[PDB]
Amino acid sequence: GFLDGKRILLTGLLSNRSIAYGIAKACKREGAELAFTYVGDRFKDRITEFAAEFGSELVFPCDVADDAQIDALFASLKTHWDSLDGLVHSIGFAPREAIAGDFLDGLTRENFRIAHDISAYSFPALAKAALPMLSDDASLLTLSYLGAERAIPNYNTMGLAKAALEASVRYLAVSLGAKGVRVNAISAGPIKTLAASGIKSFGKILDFVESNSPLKRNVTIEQVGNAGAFLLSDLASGVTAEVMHVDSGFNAVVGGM
Amino acid sequence: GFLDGKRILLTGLLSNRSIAYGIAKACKREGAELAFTYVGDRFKDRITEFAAEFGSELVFPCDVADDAQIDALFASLKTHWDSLDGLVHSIGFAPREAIAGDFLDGLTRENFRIAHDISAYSFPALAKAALPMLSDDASLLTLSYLGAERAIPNYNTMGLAKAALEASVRYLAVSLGAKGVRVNAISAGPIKTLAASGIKSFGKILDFVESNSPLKRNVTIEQVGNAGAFLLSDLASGVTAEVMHVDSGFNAVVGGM
Amino acid sequence: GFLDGKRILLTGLLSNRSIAYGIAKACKREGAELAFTYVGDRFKDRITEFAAEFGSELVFPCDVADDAQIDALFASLKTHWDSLDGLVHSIGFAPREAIAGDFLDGLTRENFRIAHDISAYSFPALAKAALPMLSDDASLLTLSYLGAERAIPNYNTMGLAKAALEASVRYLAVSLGAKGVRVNAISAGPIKTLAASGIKSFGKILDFVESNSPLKRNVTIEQVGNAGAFLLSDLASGVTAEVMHVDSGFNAVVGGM
Amino acid sequence: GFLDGKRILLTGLLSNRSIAYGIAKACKREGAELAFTYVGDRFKDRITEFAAEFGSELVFPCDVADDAQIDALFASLKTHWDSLDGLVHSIGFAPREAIAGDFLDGLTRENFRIAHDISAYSFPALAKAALPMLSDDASLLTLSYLGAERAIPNYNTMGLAKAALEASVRYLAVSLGAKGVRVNAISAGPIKTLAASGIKSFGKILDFVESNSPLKRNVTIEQVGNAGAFLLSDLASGVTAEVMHVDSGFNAVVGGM
Ligand SMILES: NC(=O)c1ccc[n+]([C@@H]2O[C@H](COP(=O)([O-])OP(=O)(O)OC[C@H]3O[C@@H](n4cnc5c(N)ncnc54)[C@H](O)[C@@H]3O)[C@@H](O)[C@H]2O)c1
Ligand SMILES: NC(=O)c1ccc[n+]([C@@H]2O[C@H](COP(=O)([O-])OP(=O)(O)OC[C@H]3O[C@@H](n4cnc5c(N)ncnc54)[C@H](O)[C@@H]3O)[C@@H](O)[C@H]2O)c1
Ligand SMILES: NC(=O)c1ccc[n+]([C@@H]2O[C@H](COP(=O)([O-])OP(=O)(O)OC[C@H]3O[C@@H](n4cnc5c(N)ncnc54)[C@H](O)[C@@H]3O)[C@@H](O)[C@H]2O)c1
Ligand SMILES: NC(=O)c1ccc[n+]([C@@H]2O[C@H](COP(=O)([O-])OP(=O)(O)OC[C@H]3O[C@@H](n4cnc5c(N)ncnc54)[C@H](O)[C@@H]3O)[C@@H](O)[C@H]2O)c1
Ligand SMILES: CCc1cc(O)c(Oc2ccccc2F)cc1F
Ligand SMILES: CCc1cc(O)c(Oc2ccccc2F)cc1F
Ligand SMILES: CCc1cc(O)c(Oc2ccccc2F)cc1F
Ligand SMILES: CCc1cc(O)c(Oc2ccccc2F)cc1F
Repeated sequence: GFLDGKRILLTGLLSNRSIAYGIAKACKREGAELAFTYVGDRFKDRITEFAAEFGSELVFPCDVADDAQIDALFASLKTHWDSLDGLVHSIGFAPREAIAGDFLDGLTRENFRIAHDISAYSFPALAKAALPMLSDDASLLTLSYLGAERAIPNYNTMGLAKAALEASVRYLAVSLGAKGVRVNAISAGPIKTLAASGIKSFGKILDFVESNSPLKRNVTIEQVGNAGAFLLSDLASGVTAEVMHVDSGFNAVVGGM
Repeated sequence: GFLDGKRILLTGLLSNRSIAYGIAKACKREGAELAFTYVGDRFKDRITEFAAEFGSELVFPCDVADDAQIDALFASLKTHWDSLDGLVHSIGFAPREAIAGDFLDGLTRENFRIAHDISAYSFPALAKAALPMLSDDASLLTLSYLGAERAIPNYNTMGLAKAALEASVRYLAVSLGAKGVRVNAISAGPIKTLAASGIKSFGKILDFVESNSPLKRNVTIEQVGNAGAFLLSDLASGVTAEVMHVDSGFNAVVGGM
Repeated sequence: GFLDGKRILLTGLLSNRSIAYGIAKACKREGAELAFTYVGDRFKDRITEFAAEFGSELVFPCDVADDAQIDALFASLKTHWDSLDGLVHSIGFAPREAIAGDFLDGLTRENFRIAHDISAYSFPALAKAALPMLSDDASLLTLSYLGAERAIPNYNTMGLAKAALEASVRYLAVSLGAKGVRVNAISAGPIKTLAASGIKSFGKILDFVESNSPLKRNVTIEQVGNAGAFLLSDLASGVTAEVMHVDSGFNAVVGGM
Repeated sequence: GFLDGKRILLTGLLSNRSIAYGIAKACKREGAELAFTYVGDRFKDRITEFAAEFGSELVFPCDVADDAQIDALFASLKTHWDSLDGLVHSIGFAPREAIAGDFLDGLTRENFRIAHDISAYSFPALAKAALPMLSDDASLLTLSYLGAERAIPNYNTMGLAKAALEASVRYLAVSLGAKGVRVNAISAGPIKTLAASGIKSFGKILDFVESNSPLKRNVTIEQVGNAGAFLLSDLASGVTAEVMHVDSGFNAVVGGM
């Protein structure tokens, strides 16, 4: 495949519905070697089995809230991999009151801090910690949502963070770019995942996108996965600092009328 | 003038070079009543001199890092003003290492937290605390920079925060729009202010903009001030969720070639 | 007012619902001297009556399809006005089939050509023709629609033209900028005007914007007029190459959910 | 490869430097069957030599200025291929004066017409003529330049056309999307090609992008080609109405400082 011999580290794999699972599925198909992260202990078993499904024994704990676990992630990884060809940042979090109802009702300094700490900052943080072992033509990838560009109901505080996230894509790309490293994001359309359940009217978003997107259909983790594998590969060696929409074209229209 | 009888609260006035001072001059010229904030105690005297310069006795302390000072700002203001017609958010801060040199060099979890806390969160925080006394056609205004939209050298962590800020503009507009309140931003060009001294090689950006911007000239706080007065006034009652470029058109070109 | 002594030529005044009529009124209110254009002979009486309402006798024919009338427009104006301080391009046209139903169904080489000829080329065409008598800090203004940025139902071929138009703003601004001239556009929200009747299901868009826009209301030509007057004035001297949304914030959200 | 059994029609292949050659080059590698177009007779021999290099005998004349040749193109193709899985629009033209020096100096109603006729209209025009034989999951691709988004020196009238083109991408995606067809564009960075020679100071742009783009390097037709092959394949079935930047990240920075 077009990722032969590339070693890629995936975060955010939580279930077989997770976006990170779809990307994983595609990277494996195209010849990648995979390593995974998890947060919390009880999940050690499930992720090790996910890793086993993809022919990997390489699983590491990493709660991006802790500086210690981040540094420790790549110290451990260096003992297995001399270098890293790809990193996928598929992580997001917000206190549910901060992603439900009115934007201001759930706005607190503490909810703001956490959403940005976990959903935005953690990406260049992981980039910084991996830099000592990144290959010369490595590729970093994160996941964003249209909610950064425009105000979407219920997304609220999470839209602020993703705007910061998409900005870090551009700044990371400049910083790591001279070395030949690429940094991009996929702005995925709505997909039913564990995190999605935290969004109050998620079901309303799904039907609307299915109805109004140019392709008249929602996206799948297979579609996001192929797009991700592409950006992680040398096929996209001319592409960096990009926010690519894989949302059946929804971002480019005004639907509902 | 076109702000007659409008009561506007101004933050971020620190010197006669500050952007908030330019807006203040224009608002007063157009007939507004002004109130000002300061941070720290030692600054209590200077802002009063500036406040008197605009025919005002209304000064209140507000370090937007402290939840308490924010709430007290509008409780104290409420004893003087029945309602609030305009709010100007002219606040910015980042640890200087986070706005100097390489993006990752100055990237630390704590630098990220602070820049976003002060430069982004503080805007909707002030909006939420002010909400009880905002008029039907009140107008909130914040200041941004092109560094949120594209990667500009040295702007670094502040670019991430400014991206969140511009996103908060949109979500604020949706939340407060139903009540009739408008929320906008000016993406201002480079102005040599106290804050400007914190961005290393600020001088090259000024030279570059003066040379390559369509109008072949940098902008002034007089110009940004007039632009602010427009947005705070009933002249712009059809304008909300907007990021207005006041940078002699620089954002719209690829200069240097 | 803030247009004292400014001489402004307004095109596209056809009725008291026209956007150009709202702009004229705001410009007159703020102290400008006005001149108007019309297309065809029959309309000569109609515009002359409109010009009198604004204390003007300066009316000139100009069908922008004809190169001759454009050059002749500013030859005639020159005999009355030594210089021109503002020019408003409120012109648009396309065969109705090209702005009805499906995009491809109404696509013909000729429909494409005309839409772009009248709605796009005529703006920089008039700019070029006016330059010999434009003042040092003159201001050019055109009207666009969100249909340039994103695909809107039934707008179709007109969306292509508006994208060219918004591009012409940027290239014009660089071209005319060294002289000190500013060039901007207003992206107006839906307004019930004569041109509006050519957009099938215009009413559906009106209802949708009123329901989903942040301010929960459609805009008026008075709001667009004040915004236009601002951009034409020296209050906006730091503003060029800008496409400013005056649409109650509709552009910044994903409505319907 | 990942384009096995897909039949793709390529336009705009003129030399071994052409962008269309890089795409052809990638599509064949990935298992596609190719057919090509040429314009003028004199080039008939040359393109057949190219088509043979990619194992094809299918070559057809098509000057996209003539409605007749467009219709005839897909009539002839229909005799060899029952269906079409891919269409590549790699076509552009403008009078040399309209892409040289000042924007207004080279502006004529006629130069404008030609640039928009060939570089913009010709794309959805070909899409429409192909529609009767497009596969259900076929994929259309065009080439654009950053000059549509921002004002670039010397690009001038061509930037307007490319802006209309990028809009036609969005409206096409909606029109053809219900059928399952995808429409995208690649906004390519500078490539030294035959068309490139029409832009004064092409080299000045090359030097600047290599110096300021995040990857500190210009792009190649191989890189644009792989990106093109991706979008034409079912790997990007979740991607439509997209303008993908393949320019080493240049669009995302403010360079020169
Ligand atoms: N599913 C969608 O509709 C959708 C759409 C657009 C973007 N996204 C983005 O995709 C990414 C993945 O979300 P998903 O929908 O695939 O869901 P998911 O809920 O299965 O995954 C979210 C992941 O975040 C991880 N995470 C949360 N807090 C963490 C922390 N402190 N440290 C480490 N990991 C932490 C969890 O372990 C989990 O695997 C997120 O960034 C989300 O914003 C999702
Ligand atoms: N100067 C420029 O070129 C420029 C360009 C674009 C945007 N901006 C933005 O304009 C705004 C004002 O900057 P300026 O250039 O006028 O500068 P200035 O340095 O004179 O003012 C900055 C203000 O921030 C305030 N501030 C900092 N930390 C604070 C805190 N914790 N709590 C409360 N207030 C705090 C200071 O009191 C000061 O009044 C900022 O938001 C800045 O991002 C500036
Ligand atoms: N009404 C809206 O909802 C709306 C929204 C966004 C933008 N606009 C823009 O507003 C402008 C028109 O304002 P309006 O829509 O209120 O309409 P209007 O119908 O009153 O004006 C359209 C004008 O175009 C002029 N015109 C048409 N063909 C012409 C030609 N060949 N030569 C010269 N003039 C010609 C007509 O004389 C008329 O005055 C257009 O540029 C249109 O794109 C309108
Ligand atoms: N070269 C670059 O740096 C660059 C960058 C961005 C976008 N582009 C776009 O890429 C496309 C191809 O350009 P290129 O640089 O690969 O160059 P190229 O000059 O080799 O190809 C241009 C093609 O246009 C075709 N063409 C022109 N007029 C035509 C007509 N009337 N009918 C049919 N075909 C016609 C020619 O056959 C030729 O193959 C163009 O659309 C151009 O806008 C080029
Ligand atoms: C609306 C589509 C969408 C976007 C997400 O970022 C998303 O992921 C999160 C949402 C809120 C908080 C944390 C997330 F990871 C889930 C989702 F369904
Ligand atoms: C355009 C250059 C520029 C941008 C700013 O946002 C700016 O304002 C700040 C930047 C960093 C930290 C605090 C600021 F107020 C100052 C300045 F000179
Ligand atoms: C949908 C909102 C809208 C936008 C226009 O550009 C508009 O103006 C025109 C539309 C089609 C043809 C000519 C026009 F001036 C009218 C209108 F109602
Ligand atoms: C500056 C990058 C660039 C863009 C083009 O569209 C391009 O192709 C053309 C340029 C002008 C006129 C017709 C073209 F096809 C060549 C080129 F070098």
